[PDB]
Amino acid sequence: VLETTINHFFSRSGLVGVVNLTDGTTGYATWDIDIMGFVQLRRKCEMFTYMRFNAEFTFVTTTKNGEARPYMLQYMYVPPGAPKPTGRDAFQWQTATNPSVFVKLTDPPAQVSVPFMSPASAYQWFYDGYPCPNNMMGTFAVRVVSREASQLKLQTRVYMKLKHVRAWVPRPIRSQPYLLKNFPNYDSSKITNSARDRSSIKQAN
Amino acid sequence: VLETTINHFFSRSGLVGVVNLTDGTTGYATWDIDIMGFVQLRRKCEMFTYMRFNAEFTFVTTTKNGEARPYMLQYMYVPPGAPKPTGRDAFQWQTATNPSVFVKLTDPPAQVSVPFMSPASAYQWFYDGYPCPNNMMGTFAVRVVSREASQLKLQTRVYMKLKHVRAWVPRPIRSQPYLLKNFPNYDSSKITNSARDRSSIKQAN
Amino acid sequence: ANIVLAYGEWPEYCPPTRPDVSVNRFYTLDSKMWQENSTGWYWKFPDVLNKTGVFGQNAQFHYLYRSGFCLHVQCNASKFHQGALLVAVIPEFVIAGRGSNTKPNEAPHPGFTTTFPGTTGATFHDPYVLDSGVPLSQALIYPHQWINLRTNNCATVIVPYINAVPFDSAINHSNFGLIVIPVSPLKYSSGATTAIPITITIAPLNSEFGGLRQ
Amino acid sequence: ANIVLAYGEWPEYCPPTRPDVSVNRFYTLDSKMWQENSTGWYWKFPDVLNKTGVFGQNAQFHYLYRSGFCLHVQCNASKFHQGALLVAVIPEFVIAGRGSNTKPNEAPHPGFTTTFPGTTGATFHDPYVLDSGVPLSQALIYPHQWINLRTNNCATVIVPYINAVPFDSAINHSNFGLIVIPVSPLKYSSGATTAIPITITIAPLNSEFGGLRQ
Amino acid sequence: GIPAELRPGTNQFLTTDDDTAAPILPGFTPTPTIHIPGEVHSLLELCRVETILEVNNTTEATGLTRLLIPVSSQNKADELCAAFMVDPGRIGPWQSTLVGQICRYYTQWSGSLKVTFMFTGSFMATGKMLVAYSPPGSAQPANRETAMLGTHVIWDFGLQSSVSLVIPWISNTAGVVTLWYQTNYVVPPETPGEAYIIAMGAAQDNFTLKICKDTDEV
Amino acid sequence: GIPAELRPGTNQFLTTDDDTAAPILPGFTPTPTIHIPGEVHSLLELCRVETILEVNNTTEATGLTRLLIPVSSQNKADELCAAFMVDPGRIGPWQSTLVGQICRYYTQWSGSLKVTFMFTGSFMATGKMLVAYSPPGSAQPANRETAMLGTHVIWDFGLQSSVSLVIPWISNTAGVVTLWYQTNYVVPPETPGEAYIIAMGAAQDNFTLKICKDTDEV
Amino acid sequence: GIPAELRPGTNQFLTTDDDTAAPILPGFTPTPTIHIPGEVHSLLELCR
Repeated sequence: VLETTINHFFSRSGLVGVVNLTDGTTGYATWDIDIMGFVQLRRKCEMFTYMRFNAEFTFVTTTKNGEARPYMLQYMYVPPGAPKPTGRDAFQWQTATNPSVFVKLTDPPAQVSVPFMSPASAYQWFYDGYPCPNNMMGTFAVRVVSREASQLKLQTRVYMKLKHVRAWVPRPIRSQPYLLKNFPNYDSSKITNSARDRSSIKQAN
Repeated sequence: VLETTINHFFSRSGLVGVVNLTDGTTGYATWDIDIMGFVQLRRKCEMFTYMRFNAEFTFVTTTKNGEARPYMLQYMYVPPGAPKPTGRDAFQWQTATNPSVFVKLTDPPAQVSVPFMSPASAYQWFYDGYPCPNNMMGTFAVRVVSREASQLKLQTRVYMKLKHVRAWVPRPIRSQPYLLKNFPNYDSSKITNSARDRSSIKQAN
Repeated sequence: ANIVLAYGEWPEYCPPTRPDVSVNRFYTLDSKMWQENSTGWYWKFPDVLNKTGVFGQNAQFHYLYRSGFCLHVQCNASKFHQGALLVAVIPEFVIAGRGSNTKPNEAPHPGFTTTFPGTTGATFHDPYVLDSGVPLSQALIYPHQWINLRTNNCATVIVPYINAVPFDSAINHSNFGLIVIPVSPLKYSSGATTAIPITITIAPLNSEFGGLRQ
Repeated sequence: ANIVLAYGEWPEYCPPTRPDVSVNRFYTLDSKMWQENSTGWYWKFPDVLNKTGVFGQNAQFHYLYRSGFCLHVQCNASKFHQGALLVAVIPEFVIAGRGSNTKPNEAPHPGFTTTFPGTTGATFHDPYVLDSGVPLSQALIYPHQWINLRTNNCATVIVPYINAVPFDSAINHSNFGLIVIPVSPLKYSSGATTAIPITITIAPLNSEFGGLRQ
Repeated sequence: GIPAELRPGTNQFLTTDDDTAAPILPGFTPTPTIHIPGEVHSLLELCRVETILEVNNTTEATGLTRLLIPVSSQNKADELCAAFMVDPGRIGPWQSTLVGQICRYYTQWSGSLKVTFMFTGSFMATGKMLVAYSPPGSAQPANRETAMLGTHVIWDFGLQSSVSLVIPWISNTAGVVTLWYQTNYVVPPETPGEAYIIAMGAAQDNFTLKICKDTDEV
Repeated sequence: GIPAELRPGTNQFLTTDDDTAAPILPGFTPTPTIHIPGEVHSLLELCRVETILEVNNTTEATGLTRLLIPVSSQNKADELCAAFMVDPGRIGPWQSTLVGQICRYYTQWSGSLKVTFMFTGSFMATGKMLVAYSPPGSAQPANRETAMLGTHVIWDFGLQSSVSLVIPWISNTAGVVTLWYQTNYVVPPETPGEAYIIAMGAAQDNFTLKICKDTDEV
Repeated sequence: GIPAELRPGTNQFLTTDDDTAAPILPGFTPTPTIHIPGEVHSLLELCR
């Protein structure tokens, strides 16, 4: 009776986003935090109307082939409202109010915690009305700390875990396939039935 | 009087399985958890009819020659019922409900703990009847986390330790050699006697 | 009669003006004509009564709004008709767009007359997916009643204020939607009335207005 | 008489129907004819009485089963015969296959008439290894008695329900087996009876049935 | 400077580890919570709600008419009307309900169930039905008097309008619920001789779930 | 941020280490235990059970007849019948018993033993036997009156049917148990003049085991 | 010699971390404070 609580239903790590770095030829790599990314956690968070949770973010950065050389890396959390960095050596990296994490490739993966950062009392993704740009959750830039330009292409994996999650106003589970990222657009034609067909109604197929 | 308890009789680490990785050309390597693998712990667990225990799994991964280069490795525990991964970059690796461990080759060996995961009250290997696919215990996939394909062949050793072990309904110790893995098939011909021969019954050989 | 209280909570005040005289009256909408080939109807509530009398005047010229509702859905048919309706309230009922385009600047989106129907409601196009990609077979998770034409003819739903913020605009944000769906179609013998009415009355329980911006 | 209680526990109920009238009766199987060149016999118990009367009818048309047993093995010989029997119960007695093949799809496996003999039992092929690859010299670890034809002629074993699950199917899973083995062979002078009978009676103590699927 | 040693398991990232992390914003107090009605605490609150089964999932059926069991008056008696399985975690009628979609995230389930029928028909039309549960291990019954010996309810249309059949116990070879025309569908003139039955299904307080797994609808 | 230092023994994987590990499934409650009869707690409960010795382990013997000591009537008196060693952790008759198979997993054993004989023969046949223990350091006795001075029991067939000889103390040059025809195997007519003796052996409450080691039967 | 394990987050430099640092001058007592008028405690005193 403990594996059925909402906290246990949501609290578990798992891939939430793949970021590609090149360091040629843009140098840096941004990533907007959204939990609606994959179609596996989107189906679990569209089951509830309101949610409230803290997040644990884990950064696992590998190289192209796989070998890890000891280079410094800067991760930068951009809170909602702050401007995103525009270049590899812009002034948004040196801003003291953007919390940064300095970690090497040979070190264990990075791990940070992000609290509830919405001006309302809980997150919501189904917003029936017109302004939902209310829950931005931040941004996560990453670059290679170095004076000159390095010659490696990296590959970062952001694993998200949810903690202290509370849910309100449950709603049914979506059966139709997805078409967009921010809209529940289904297809009018080719509506998939929620139950596989059988031969007759008087059987046990 | 402490080295004779069942808990001390079973609780000790020891090789339980050798897994070969190639990363060419299948990329990954699976391994189904079974304690009946070697003929040294099989003879100790066929002494009892019912058993109940937790497991500690230790992953010692070396290279072909022996040198350890700092590459990331993903171990993945597939609970009973979940589908096994089919490829090196399949979607079973990104499943959040398959607990993964990310560890490097230069790091200390990996160590995890698996609880009692059977729907009955205790494990049993001697099942007299017809359905014993009841105690699957899981699976353990392993792959090399990397964007591109690496060029190394690894060699993993899974050392299992038993803990909190309880035994029920003891049974005699098997004297005949083994022929299969899941069946107690002996040989009708060439039945080995349980006592070495001597010259006469009236001697002390 | 059997009254369904939405989520087991009564609508209460904020722990703003309180009319209490002309806003606690039964606004009766026009009757909908349910027929054999009908699909269903839905209403968005904080914009269903934005053009009707005292509530509309006091909700258009204000800026903050908070109220619950008391819904009464009568469905008066004869003793020879048969069928069944499902009447349910849905918090944050987002109307989906029907199309087969994956480009964000080319995929279809519902218009203003579809998302906000007004005091005349709107009809479903695909009631099997609630026009939201979500099946109505499990739409019983919401506060709901059945109007079975052999048992009763009325339904009543007292719904509180369901929102993450204590105050919100009554024009640019519909709080929840009402949906009536004929799960079992209407049948009748020849000579009977070929279309039966559905009447809806609304009582704005515990209304609060703020920010008199005229 | 000396009664052996299996593992020091009495068969009790589940802390399901209880017949208590026609199922607590002594089912007597046919007598087995023990001779000089005999090897032994074994019986699988929840399928030895699946064709006999009230217990068989109430165990074939149900789905869940839980009961203990009271075994009585009489072995009546003269005062001039000599020999010894070992009578023992074995929980989860798996019949092994006799062969020299290591291929899983070519190695031999015992048939249905060997694993589940029925009410007529089955004879051992190699009693030195209990037809399981395990020696009978240490088969005294089970609840057992000796029937020595110079001391006594009867044995009695009260065995409880030994299983990891509180309920199980009485058709697709034999709970335990009974094994009678003539460790010391039968000898007699000329003119005596060349074959001596062995009689078995069974009492299903504390039976419980569930799931009347007819 | 206390002495310490590093044991195996060092520098590993376990996915299901319950370990604290360093907060990015310290001292940041979030927005205080307000009373939002309808908070859920476990998933067992979502399984205990009745939900329309899709028992008419055969072909040549449109979108909504898959949720209805048709009953007619030109339909002789002592004859079958419908039949469906009981196991929720399996493809069939229990795939459109909510307990079936919830019990797919978990690999084991146990406990009792509840199947509720509702007759959408005219007020002047009466008649009886035989609802019959047959436990696991038995096949679908072939006669009405064979089903009358199993678990059965004689549910008439005149007095009652909604019968309920409790499924005693199901584990994770499933049990079959059949529905038989028993007497007739008698009807007065000027009244349609064709009605429907809506079938719904939910769990009970005994229903428990365990050993999670990602679903496979996506 | 407490100061700390790493001592030798860091980052090593000791096999016999009693160290906790991170659980893969946290919060997962397993299936509750039920009362299964016959739980074992130590291996000393497995050594204290009588077990048939294979004293007839010579050649030209079939499978089962290796467990029996033959006694005949054409067998003169004041003469030897059988003899075997006492040490369980050694190749011989004590290899087919359970205490011998258990004491092979451990490298040291101590305490007393118990050897129980059982006469499988006719009821009308009587006669005596001399069971004789000779302690370690002494060879096998050559005469019956030499064995009668050691440890001895005069066990007859008429009154008793099963004698028991306790072995006082054995360490880990082993001690010899002999069995002598003393008077005869007298038998009336119409009764076979050939019977058997089943020899069994077990440990006592003094028996203790220590210093484990993998066996060598495999 | 207590057993210990290193979890993720090891050897990282978090900017907003509330962690103590080793003092360069230990035992150095600074100049004692005097009463300077006009001390501010929050920025809400500057907005009013």
